[PDB]
Amino acid sequence: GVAHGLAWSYYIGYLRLILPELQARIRTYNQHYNNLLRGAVSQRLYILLPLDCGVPDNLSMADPNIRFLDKLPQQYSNSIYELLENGQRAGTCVLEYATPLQTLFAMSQYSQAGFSREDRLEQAKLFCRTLEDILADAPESQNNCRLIAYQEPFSLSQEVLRHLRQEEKEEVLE
Ligand SMILES: [Ca+2]
Repeated sequence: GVAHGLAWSYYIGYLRLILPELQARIRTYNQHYNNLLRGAVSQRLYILLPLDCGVPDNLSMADPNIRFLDKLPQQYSNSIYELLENGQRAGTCVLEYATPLQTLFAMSQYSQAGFSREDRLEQAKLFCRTLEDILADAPESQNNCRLIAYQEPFSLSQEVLRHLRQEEKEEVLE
């Protein structure tokens, strides 16, 4: 399955490289988002993994409750989103799509690949599990990346908020 190489390439070529400085980049931004308004950005990188492999070309968040707030400054392109409930801010995080799913989607439309929609879903799930396994075995790169994988029959904003609130619960325990 292609998912093994996709997961390793994404980790080795992207996640391994941004994650070390991410906590410092967010902590530095929180030295301003605190005094300006009163929120705080979560410290983990949240990666959206829609198992139907639907990734918007412009990489934006369609959900009106996932609202672009700011670009995160350098220490490349990482966006901070506000998660809304009833039009009010309920959380703030760095959020982006797992771009290797775009490759899986394109393979499923490339008939010479012999790669069906059923094959695509299996590889998307295997990509999630492989990347989760890599991240769990990783050093500092590990502890600050969370995969949000989902299948649709659903509120994406509520699913991200579930993860953010669980991150806070774990924070206040030791
Ligand atoms: Ca505590």
